[PDB]
Amino acid sequence: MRECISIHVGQAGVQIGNACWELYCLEHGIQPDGQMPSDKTIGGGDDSFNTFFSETGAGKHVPRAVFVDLEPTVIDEVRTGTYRQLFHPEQLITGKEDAANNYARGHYTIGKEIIDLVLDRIRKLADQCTGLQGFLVFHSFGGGTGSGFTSLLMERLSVDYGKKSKLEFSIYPAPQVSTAVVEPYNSILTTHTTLEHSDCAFMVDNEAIYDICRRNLDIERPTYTNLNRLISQIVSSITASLRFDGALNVDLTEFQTNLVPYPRIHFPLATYAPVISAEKAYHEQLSVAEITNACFEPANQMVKCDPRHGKYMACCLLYRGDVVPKDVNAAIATIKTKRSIQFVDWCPTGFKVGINYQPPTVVPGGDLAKVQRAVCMLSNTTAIAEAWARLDHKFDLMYAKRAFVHWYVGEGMEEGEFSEAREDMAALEKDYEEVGV
Amino acid sequence: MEVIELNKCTSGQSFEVILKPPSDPSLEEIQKKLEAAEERRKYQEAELLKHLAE
Amino acid sequence: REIVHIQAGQCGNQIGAKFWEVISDEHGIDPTGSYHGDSDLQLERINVYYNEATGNKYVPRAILVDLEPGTMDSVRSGPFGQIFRPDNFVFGQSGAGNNWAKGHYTEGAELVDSVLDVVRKESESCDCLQGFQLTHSLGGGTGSGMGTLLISKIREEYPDRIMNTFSVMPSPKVSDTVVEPYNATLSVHQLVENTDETYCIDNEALYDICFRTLKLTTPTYGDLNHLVSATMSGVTTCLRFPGQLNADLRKLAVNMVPFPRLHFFMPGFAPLTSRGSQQYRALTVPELTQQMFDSKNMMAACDPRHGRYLTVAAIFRGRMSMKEVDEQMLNVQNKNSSYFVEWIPNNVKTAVCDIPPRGLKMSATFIGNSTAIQELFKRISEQFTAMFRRKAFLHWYTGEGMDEMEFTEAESNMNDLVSEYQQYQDA
Amino acid sequence: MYTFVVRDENSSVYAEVSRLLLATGQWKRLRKDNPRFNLMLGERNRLPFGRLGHEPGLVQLVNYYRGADKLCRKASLVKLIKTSPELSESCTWFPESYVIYPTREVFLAAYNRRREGREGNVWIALISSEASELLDFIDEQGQVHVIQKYLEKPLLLEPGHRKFDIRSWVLVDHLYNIYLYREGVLRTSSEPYNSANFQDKTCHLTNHCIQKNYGRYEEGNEMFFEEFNQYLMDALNTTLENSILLQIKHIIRSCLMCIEPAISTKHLHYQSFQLFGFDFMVDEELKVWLIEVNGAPACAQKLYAELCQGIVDVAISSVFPLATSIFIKLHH
Ligand SMILES: Nc1nc2c(ncn2[C@@H]2O[C@H](COP(=O)(O)OP(=O)(O)OP(=O)(O)O)[C@@H](O)[C@H]2O)c(=O)[nH]1
Ligand SMILES: Nc1ncnc2c1ncn2[C@@H]1O[C@H](COP(=O)(O)OP(=O)(O)CP(=O)(O)O)[C@@H](O)[C@H]1O
Ligand SMILES: Nc1nc2c(ncn2[C@@H]2O[C@H](COP(=O)(O)OP(=O)(O)O)[C@@H](O)[C@H]2O)c(=O)[nH]1
Ligand SMILES: COc1ccc2c(c1)CCCN2c1nc(Cl)nc2cccnc12
Ligand SMILES: [Ca+2]
Ligand SMILES: [Mg+2]
Ligand SMILES: [Mg+2]
Ligand SMILES: [Mg+2]
Repeated sequence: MRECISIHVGQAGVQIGNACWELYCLEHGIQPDGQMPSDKTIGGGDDSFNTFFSETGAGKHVPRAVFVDLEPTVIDEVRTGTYRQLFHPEQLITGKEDAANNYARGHYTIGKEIIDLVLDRIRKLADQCTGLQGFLVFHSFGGGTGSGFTSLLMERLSVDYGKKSKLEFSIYPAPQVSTAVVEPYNSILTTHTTLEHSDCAFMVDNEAIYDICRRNLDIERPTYTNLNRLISQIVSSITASLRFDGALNVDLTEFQTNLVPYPRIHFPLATYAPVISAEKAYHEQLSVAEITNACFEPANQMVKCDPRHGKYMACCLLYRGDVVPKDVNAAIATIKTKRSIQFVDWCPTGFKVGINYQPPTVVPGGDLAKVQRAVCMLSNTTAIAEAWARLDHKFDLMYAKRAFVHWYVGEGMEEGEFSEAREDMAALEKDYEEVGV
Repeated sequence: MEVIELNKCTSGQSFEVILKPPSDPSLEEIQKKLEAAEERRKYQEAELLKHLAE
Repeated sequence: REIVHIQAGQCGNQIGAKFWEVISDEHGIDPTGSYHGDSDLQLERINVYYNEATGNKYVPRAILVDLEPGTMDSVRSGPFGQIFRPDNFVFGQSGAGNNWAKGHYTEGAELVDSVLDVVRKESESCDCLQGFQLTHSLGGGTGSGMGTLLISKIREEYPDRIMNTFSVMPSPKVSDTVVEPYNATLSVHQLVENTDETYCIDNEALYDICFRTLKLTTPTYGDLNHLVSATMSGVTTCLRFPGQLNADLRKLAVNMVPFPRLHFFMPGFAPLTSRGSQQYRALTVPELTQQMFDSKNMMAACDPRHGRYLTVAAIFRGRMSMKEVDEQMLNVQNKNSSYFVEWIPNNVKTAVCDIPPRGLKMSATFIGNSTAIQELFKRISEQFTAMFRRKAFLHWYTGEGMDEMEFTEAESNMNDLVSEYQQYQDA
Repeated sequence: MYTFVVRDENSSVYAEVSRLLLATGQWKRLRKDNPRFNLMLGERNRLPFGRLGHEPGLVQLVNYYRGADKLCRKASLVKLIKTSPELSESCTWFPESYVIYPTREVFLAAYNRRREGREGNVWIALISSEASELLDFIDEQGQVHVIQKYLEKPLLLEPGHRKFDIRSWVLVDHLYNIYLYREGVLRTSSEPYNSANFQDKTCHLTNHCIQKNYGRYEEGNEMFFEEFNQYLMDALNTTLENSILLQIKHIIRSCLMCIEPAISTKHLHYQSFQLFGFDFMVDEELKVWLIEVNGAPACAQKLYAELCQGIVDVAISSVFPLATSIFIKLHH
C-alpha cells in the first residue's frame, strides 16, 4: 500500500474537502470520532483505505489531509463541525487576512509568509508514510488563495517531492455563483504557473454543477452545500480505486498513464450519471445501458462542451453498483453505432472499465437519491478546450484595457506575468487544436 | 470487441475493451522570484512615503 | 476584521451620528451600549464596528472630530450620544470658518496629532484592522480640509490599510457659503490620491429626492440625512452581516475599482422613503430592481444614461425570492447591456441579506462605479472656475498661507479626473 | 425585447433578416462583441460555438450548425458519402467522385475500366476527358480538389438546347425539422450545350456569375418552378413534383438525416438553425443528381422577401415568440 495526501486550499478547496471526507467516512464505515469497527487490525494496517487514513493506537482513523486557508472563517467551521474529532489540529492551517480575490496577493505578498509552515505540516504527514505516492490538491481557479497560494504550493511540492505525482481537483469559475470580477485573471495566472507541476487535473465548472442541480435535483437556487455534495460524489468515483481493492487506477501514476498521453493536455473531462433527486416519490432505476449512454450527454458533464467536435485520447468508465462486464460491452456496442466517438489516430479506440460492486453512498438527508448503479466517465477529449477558449476570451477583454491590473502590480507582480501567462494559454489552445482536428 | 486483462476481486472487477487499434524551477529560483516581488513592493511603498514626506 | 470610523466637522458628525443610530438599531444595541436583540445574526460580526466593553457592552469603534465644540455637544446630547467612548471626542475651539486652508494647514494642523493618538489607540486593539471609513463634507472647512489632512496622515502611518470615505458634495441648492466649490475641488484632489473608495453623496441629489420624489417642499438637513443614513446602512450591509460573500473593504475595492483613481461610487437606494411616514405596501422584487437603477434613486446627481457602468454592487434586504432577484438583476443587464462596459465581463454582483432595515420589509441598495460621475466633478469644476477666473474670495485662503498655484493644481487634477472618466466612457 | 448581433456583414440573406427583426419592434441589435445576445447571426469561418450557451438568463440561438461543413465542402461531402453506410451502399444520386491531393490510384482504376468499356469518360475538377490533362491542373493548383464524373447527357430545355442546375433552399430549425422552401430556381445557361468543346467556358458551367448571351430566354437566366413545371407538362407530359422534386426531397432528407447525430443541438446548452442551398442536376432520363451543398447560400432576388420572412417565422420566432406555410416539411 502507498499513501496519498490530500491538500485543500482556500474556501472552495476546504469546503469540497469537507464533503469528500464526509462521504469517504460513510463509504468506509468510519464514524465522526474516527473509530472504524470493521477494521480489525487496530493501530495500523496496509489496507486499501489506509491510502487515505492513518491509524492511532486508540483505533482512530485520521485523514491524510491538510487544510489551508489564508483566513480562518471557513476552516473554523471544520474545527467546530460534525467531524471536528476526525482531524488533528495541526492539519487545519489558517491565517488572519485572505488574498482579497487577488492571485498576486495569494502567491506573493501573503503566500510567501505561510508557505514554509504549510510545507512543514505537509512534511509531518509524509513522515508517517511508508511509500508516499503523491498529492491530491483541491482549490478554486478564482479565489486569490485557491489560485495564488496553490501555485506557490505546487512549485514547492515539486522541489521537495520531485518523484511524487500531483493530481488537481479544480473549480472553474462560473458567474452564476462566482464572487469576484477578476476570476478570469486568477484562473489564467494559476494555470500558467501550475501547468508543469500537475500530472492530471480534473476541472469542475460551477456552471455545469449548478445546472445539474437545477435540472436533475429540482433545486431552484443551489447552494455550495448542494454543489459540493454532488462534487464529492464525482471525486469519490475518481478516487475509489485508490481506496478500494481492484486492478484499475490503483496508484496516482496510473491516472497519468491511463488518461494523459501528453503532459500538457492533462485535463480529463468527467461525466457522471445518474443524478436523481431524493424528493422524487417514484423513480425507475436506470440500466447499465441508460447510464452509460448518459456519459455522452453534455448535460451530465462537469464542463459543458461538445465532445462530438473534438477527439478522444483516453476513456475510462468507473462503475459503482450492480454492473457486470457483459452489460457494459453490450452498452458500449450500442453506443458506438449511435454516437460520434472519434479517437486520435495514434491511440486505440477503446474503454478502460472498472467496476465496484458497492453502490454509490449518499449522505443521509442529502439531495441525491440512492441508485442501484452509477458511472463516472473520465475522457480526455480536446472538446474541453472550449472552457479554455471561454476563459481566455474574458481575460483578453479585461487585459486589453489593463483593468484591475494595478491591484496585482501593487502586490509585487509584474505586468509581464499576465502576458506570459496568456501566451502559455494561447499555446495550450493551439496544442488542443493540433490534436483535435 | 476484444476484452482484455479481466481482473476480478470481491470488491468488483476491471478490464479493457478495444473497438479499433490505432491508425522544474529550483528552491532558490523560487525564492528569487518571491523576493524580487517583495523588493518591488518595498520600492513602491518607499516612493509613497517619499511623496507623503514632500 | 475591524473598521475604525471617523467623523469630522458638522456634516461629518451629523450623518456619522445618524449612521451609528441606524446600525445600532439593526444590531439590537441600545443607547446604553447593551445588546437587547432577537437574532444571533446581529452579533456574528458586531466586532466590525463595535468594541466589547466591560460587562458585555458594545462601544462603537468611532472617533468624533471637530474644530468647534458645537455639533459635538449636540452629538453627546443626542439619542445615542452616550454610546460613544468619551475619550474619542477630539475637538478644538477656534472653528474652521468654512475654510479648507484652516482645516488642512493652520487650525487643523494644531489638532490633527491628538486625533491620530485616538486613532492609534483604536487600531492597536484590533485583531486585524481592515481600514477606515470617514464621514465628512467637502464644502466646509473641518470635514473637508482637516478630514483630508487626517486621511493623508492615516495613509502615512497605515499604508497597507484600506481608506473608505462617505463624502458629501456641496450644492448651491443646499449651500452655506460661496466658497464651497473651492473647498470641494481642493478636497477632491486629496480623495483621488488617498482613498480606495469614496461614496459620492451629492447634496444636490438629496435635495431633489426630498423635493421631487418625497414631496417635501422645504427639506431640512434632517431630511437629507435620512436619505444618507439609509444609504450608509445599505452599503455596509455585507460588512456587518454574515452572508455567502463574507465581504470586506479590500475585496470591495478590488472588484469595484478597475483603475485606481476611478474610485468614486454613485450610491442608490429603494424604496425612497420620507421621515416618519410608513409605506404599508411592500415593493416587489421587480419594483425594487427598477427603482434602485433609476436615476431618481441615485444619491449623486448624475444621469446614469450619460455614461457606462464599470462595476455595480447591489444588496437586497428582506425575505424574498433569491431566484426572483437573480432573474430581475439579469433582466436589467440583458435589457440594458449597452450601459455596462463590455470589457469587464459579468460586472454586476448581487448580495442578499435576510434582515431588512428598520421600517421596511424589502429594500435595495445600489453601489455604482459609473463614468457618469464625471457630471458631478464637471459641475463643481464650473462653479470653481467661475470664481477663480477673477480670483474671487481667494484672500480667505492666501491669508492662511496658500498660493494661487495650489488652486491651479487642484483645478487641473480634477479636470484630468474628468477626462479620465471620459476615456472609458468611449472605450 | 429580444437581442441579436450580426457578425457576417456580407450575408444578403441575414441583412434582410436583421431588417425584418428590427422592424418587428421587439428585437434590438447590439454590437458584434456584446455577449448578452439572444440570437447570433454569425461569421462564416471560425464562428466561436464554444462561447455560446454560457450566458446565465439568456436562451441563445445561432444560424449555423457546428459540424455542418462536413456536408458543405466538396472534399468532405465525398468522404461523407463514401464512408457513411446511410448512403454509399449504392447511393444512386451522387456522381462518382474521388479526392486527390496535389503534392488517385482508386480514381484511375475506374477511368481505365471506362477506357475498356468505351463508355463516356468526361470528368470534372476544369472539364476534360484526359485524366493526365486535368491532373496536371490538379498539381499546378496546389490545394485539394475532388474529381467526379461529368454528366455528359444532361436534360436540355427547348428552345435553346441549354443546360441548367436546380437550387433548393432548405431551412433546418433548432428541433431538426427539415423545411424545404417551395420556391426553387433553375440557374440556366444561355449557351447551347456542346459535347465536343469542353474547354469552352460558358456552355457547361451554369454558375450565375460565370455567365457574365446572358438574359436571352428568361430574365436573369433564372427560370422559376411555375414556368419549369409548365415546360415539363407541355414538353414531357409530367410535372415538377413527380419527375424531379420527389428525388430532390429524398436527397435532402438523406443528407441531413445522415449527419443529424453529429450536429443536432437537441440536448445542447445553445441551439442552432441553418439555411442550406442544395444544388442539383437533372439528366435526360429525368433523374436528379446532387452536385453540392452550400452552407451560406444566397437567394434569388424575387424570393428574398418570402424566404427571409420564413426564416423568422419558423427558425427565430419559434424559439423567441413575438407579442398556409411557405415550406414543405420533410419528415423523419
Ligand atoms: N463548487 C464550489 N465553488 C466554490 C465554493 N466556494 C467558493 N467557490 C468558488 O470559488 C471561487 C471563489 O474562490 P474562493 O475559494 O472562495 O476564494 P479563496 O481561495 O478562499 O481565496 P480568497 O480570495 O483569499 O478568499 C468562485 O468561483 C466561487 O464560486 C464551494 O464551496 N463549492
Ligand atoms: N458532375 C457534374 N456534371 C455535370 N455538370 C457539373 C458537374 N459538376 C458541376 N457541374 C456544373 O458546374 C457548375 C459549378 O459546379 P459546382 O456546383 O461544383 O461549384 P459552384 O460554382 O456551383 C459553387 P456554389 O454551388 O456554392 O455556388 C454547376 O452549375 C454544373 O452546371
Ligand atoms: N447632507 C448634509 N450636508 C451638510 C450637513 N451639514 C452641512 N452640510 C453641508 O456641508 C457643507 C458645509 O460643511 P460643514 O460640515 O458644515 O463644515 P465643517 O464643520 O467645517 O466641516 C455644505 O455644503 C453643507 O451643505 C448635513 O447635516 N447633511
Ligand atoms: C462588481 O463585482 C463585485 C462587486 C462587489 C463585491 C464583489 C464583486 C466581491 C466581494 C466584495 N463585493 C462586495 N462587497 C461589499 Cl462590502 N458589499 C457588496 C454588496 C453587493 C455586492 N458585492 C459587494
Ligand atoms: Ca487497521
Ligand atoms: Mg476565502
Ligand atoms: Mg457648517
Ligand atoms: Mg460551392
